[PDB]
Amino acid sequence: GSLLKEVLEDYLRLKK
Amino acid sequence: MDRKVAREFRHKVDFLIENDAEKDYLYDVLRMYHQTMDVAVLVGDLKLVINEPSRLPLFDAIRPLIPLKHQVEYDQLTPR
Repeated sequence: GSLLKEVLEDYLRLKK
Repeated sequence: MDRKVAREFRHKVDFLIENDAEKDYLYDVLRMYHQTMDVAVLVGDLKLVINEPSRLPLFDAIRPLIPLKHQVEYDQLTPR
């Protein structure tokens, strides 16, 4: 399920 | 199914990386692995931003993400 990609999106969202 | 593990390690990073730069470097490292798909580039840059006991947790943290195959090659490249 692409774990790496999940963490990248998590950060980008945690940014805002 | 394993998303909490990512946010969990990622959360730990923020705790062990109050600065934004360290996070900027890490972001570039993650983007590299995704684009290059090479765990060799990750190991090199990883140490750069994970060459400290406090930053060590990131090396083991991000690992879980890496697929089984890349995990074997990743673990081999890493000091373990």
